Amino acid sequence: PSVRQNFHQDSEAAINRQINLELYASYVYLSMAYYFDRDDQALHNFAKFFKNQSHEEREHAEKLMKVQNQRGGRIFLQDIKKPEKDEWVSGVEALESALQLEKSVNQSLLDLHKVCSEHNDPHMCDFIETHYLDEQVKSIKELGDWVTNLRRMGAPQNGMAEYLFDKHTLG
Amino acid sequence: PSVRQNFHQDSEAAINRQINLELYASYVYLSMAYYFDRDDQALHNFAKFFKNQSHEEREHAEKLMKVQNQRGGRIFLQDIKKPEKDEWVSGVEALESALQLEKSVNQSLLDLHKVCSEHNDPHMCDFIETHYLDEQVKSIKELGDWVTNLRRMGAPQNGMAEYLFDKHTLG
Amino acid sequence: PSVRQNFHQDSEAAINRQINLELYASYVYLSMAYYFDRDDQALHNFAKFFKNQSHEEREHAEKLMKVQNQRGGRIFLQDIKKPEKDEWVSGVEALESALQLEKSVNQSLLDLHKVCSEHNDPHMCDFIETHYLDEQVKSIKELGDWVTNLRRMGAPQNGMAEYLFDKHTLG
Amino acid sequence: PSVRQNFHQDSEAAINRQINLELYASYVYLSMAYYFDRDDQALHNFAKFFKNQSHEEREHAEKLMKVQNQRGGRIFLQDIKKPEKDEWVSGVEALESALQLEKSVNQSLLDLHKVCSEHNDPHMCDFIETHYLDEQVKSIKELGDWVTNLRRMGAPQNGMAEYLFDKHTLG
Amino acid sequence: PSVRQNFHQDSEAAINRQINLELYASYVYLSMAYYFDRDDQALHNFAKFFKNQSHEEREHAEKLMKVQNQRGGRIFLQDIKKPEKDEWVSGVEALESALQLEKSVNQSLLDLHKVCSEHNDPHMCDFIETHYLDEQVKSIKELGDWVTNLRRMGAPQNGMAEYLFDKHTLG
Amino acid sequence: PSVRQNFHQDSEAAINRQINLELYASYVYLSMAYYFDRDDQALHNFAKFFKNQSHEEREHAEKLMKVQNQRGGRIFLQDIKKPEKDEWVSGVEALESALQLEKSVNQSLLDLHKVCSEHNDPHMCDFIETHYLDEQVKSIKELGDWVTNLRRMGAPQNGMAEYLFDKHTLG
Ligand SMILES: [Fe+3]
Ligand SMILES: [Fe+3]
Ligand SMILES: [Fe+3]
Ligand SMILES: [Fe+3]
Ligand SMILES: [Fe+3]
Ligand SMILES: [Fe+3]
Repeated sequence: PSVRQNFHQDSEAAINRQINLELYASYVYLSMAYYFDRDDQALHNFAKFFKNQSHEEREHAEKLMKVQNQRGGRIFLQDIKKPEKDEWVSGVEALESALQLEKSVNQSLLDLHKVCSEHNDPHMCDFIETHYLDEQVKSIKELGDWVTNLRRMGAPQNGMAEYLFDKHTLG
Repeated sequence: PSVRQNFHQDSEAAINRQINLELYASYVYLSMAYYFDRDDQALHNFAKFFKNQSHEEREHAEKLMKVQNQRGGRIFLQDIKKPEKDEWVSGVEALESALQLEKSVNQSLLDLHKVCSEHNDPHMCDFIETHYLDEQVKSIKELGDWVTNLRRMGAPQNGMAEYLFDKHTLG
Repeated sequence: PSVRQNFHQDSEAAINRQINLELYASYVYLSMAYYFDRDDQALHNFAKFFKNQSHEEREHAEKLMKVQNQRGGRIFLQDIKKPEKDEWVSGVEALESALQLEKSVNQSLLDLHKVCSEHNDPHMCDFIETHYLDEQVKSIKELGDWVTNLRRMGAPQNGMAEYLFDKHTLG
Repeated sequence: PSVRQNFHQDSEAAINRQINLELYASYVYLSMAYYFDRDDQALHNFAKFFKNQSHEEREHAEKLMKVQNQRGGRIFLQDIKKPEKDEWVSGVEALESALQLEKSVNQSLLDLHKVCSEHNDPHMCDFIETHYLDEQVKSIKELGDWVTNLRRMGAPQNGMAEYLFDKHTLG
Repeated sequence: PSVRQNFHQDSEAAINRQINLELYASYVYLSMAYYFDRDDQALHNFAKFFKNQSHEEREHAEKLMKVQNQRGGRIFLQDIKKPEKDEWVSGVEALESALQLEKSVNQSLLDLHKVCSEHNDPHMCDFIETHYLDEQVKSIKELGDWVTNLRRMGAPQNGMAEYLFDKHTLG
Repeated sequence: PSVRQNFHQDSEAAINRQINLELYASYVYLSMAYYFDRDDQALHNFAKFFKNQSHEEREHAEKLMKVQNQRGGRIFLQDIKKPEKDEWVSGVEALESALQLEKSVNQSLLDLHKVCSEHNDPHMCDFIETHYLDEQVKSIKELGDWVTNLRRMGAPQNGMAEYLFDKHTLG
């Protein structure tokens, strides 16, 4: 591509991996959203939070697709794997699962940053710094905050805990 | 589920298939969108059309996920398969590929309607009629309209055809 | 200077080189702008694009002049060399020339980043990342997009191509 | 902490040092503010500038306290040492003292950046770049500008110099 | 100072002690604020209350610095001692600690009033009465109210107590 | 060119010389602007005046480029020579240097008018009269006014002179 400059095939390949992972995260969140939409779960603010997380992960993916094209890389999409579970058990356990997902995505972003840093690609390094790393830190901190509150309230055994958390923190 | 009533396992299973197909269509459209975002394609109104189609297919999927829960069915997600191509060749050829996709989705919707009709599920039949069948017919007609105009202008060999179509019809 | 801190003479010297290069780019763009203002060219939206690029390159230069003073460096201006051509031949060929200019400026910015990175000057590295690197990537991608469209339309031999591109993309 | 990821104890410890230093700077500025509030000094725009600097340094500290918690570090506060002087002698001499303070804070920030850079913590590196390094450069440049103007006017011996500077530059 | 009138060195010295104590209180509150900002505490309305208390104590200090200068006294700042704890254990226990702090500050204010009263300084006596004594009484009463409610709800053992108190009373 | 009429090659050549001179003046003013932006000069209203003069000289150049094309002449750009100095010593001395520059530009404009007048080109004569000659006279008078005020105040030896002039006349 006549636009390609200082853009290594390792960086290009790692961006394609990150694209698939962000789409994967979007899919996990979509699953969690409609799990709490079930009539036997019915925590609709949990559902709404997870649904919005799904749309945001989808935007995360598209911005990587955009920068791949901007730099002259070539997008190669892969299957979006179905999530590990069909049922997420409880509100606090879904959030704990989400925390592990965000930490895995974060580690993959840090690995992506290392690849671009090794190939002296400061455009990509700051693109990741600007658009992903602090977003990830904030998302992880928030999930940690929420898991702490839920567990301290006795969730999931305390049947009032996730109901009230859904009303107060998630509204 | 205590909400489940007049809802057959065949209908439930066919809804889960339709959910995956709508997500698949969303993924095909996402691929087409960023294909025309490439610096060696650069038909950004084609890209914008396909990007919006992707978001709409995603909404189509979520509404089926919603009605599955409303009726007491249980959502089972599957892998979202990557599209058949990585490159869609040209604007007119992508639209012709999109036309075949919409017709496949339409046939799967008609097959879904037949299943629900066989099990005398009028709620599901009218849900499909109201929210999907006319949308599908309109989408197919529109793609047919556009392919006709592009081919009559000589696309893709006429290099001016997709450029002007992108400016006039897709703006 | 009592403000100077962690600011190496290599970085200072490379900033002065970048200042002259940005001014040079401004001058090339000014030349291209009034070339298409000629009565025997008369692509006034090409002219207007290039004129605005010239003013923007001038701002790029002034921001480097500002950061040189902020860090306690000392500005040393050099001749602004006249462009390589007096005539840019055609709209598509001027844009292809502009693409090569932006890539040269981009490489000089990346070289500047490497100098500041070697001397562990994170203020300058992020100043370049924040204000120049993504701007450069976007400018290169845009020029690539436009050259692709023009050449696919047959420019410059197709006399309708640059006229219509001037009306649709450059208006 | 379940949020902690890629966060080294050296970085954590250096953040705690920076927190105390920013609070220290806030305290120095508070001292300078009410020094010029004295009836035998009575340069109230100097006082107002220094008072606002004190509040800003306090915000600088709190943002480091925030990022320490975001990353799962643990805040350890230390005594805020009283400033080196009780009396700052004159407007120009206080600003010269402030310049040395900002340069010391700047060097501690650069040392903090080096620690995080050594441990490949790009989140912290860009957090420092985004929120502190350019702020520091601008603050140092401004103090340098002002000291130059005051000394050229003959401050503090010229009794009119700090009075007029207080009215024109500090209003 | 030519402004000094009816202003005893004992009063001056006691004002300097009160200044340091108000700054100390500000520092204790800052510590409490970011303690509940921890991911393993995450009572953000507790954090926000304590953060605002910290800013208010800082204003309390500055108003004493102002009246010291107004009367011709001379400000002598001392170290701001770090708080007694790094961790405040729980919401109710932090508020109980805050109650003891406010009572200590209140007793120091009453001792300050006695000094000024002994030296027949009615300006200072009414300055303390107007700006500090009723503020202190209201702050103590409020903390007492809140501790009563928390303990009656079973805090900290009842994991729901501080969560709901944070939502209802502290929002 | 089919638009060329009553337009002599001497006039055309002299316009190209004037274009380069106006760009040269723009460059001198840019140098002066960031000279007073130095931390050891820091007369920011001098800097702002000179910066605006630079942009205006650039407009002067572009209007000559425009009229060259309007008349069917052909623009030939030359190197923009760096200014004679890197440092302009003081505010009053920079303005005295600017005065000599404006007088040189004025003489070149008068010489240009004589060329066009000799070739009986009344369009060009009135274009110069309308757009340049009175602007030049006003700019020279203003610089003369300012140098008179600065020198009468004792600039540059009187350190208060340029500071106050920067605040009163240049704000
Ligand atoms: Fe993400
Ligand atoms: Fe669909
Ligand atoms: Fe540039
Ligand atoms: Fe600071
Ligand atoms: Fe207080
Ligand atoms: Fe001029």
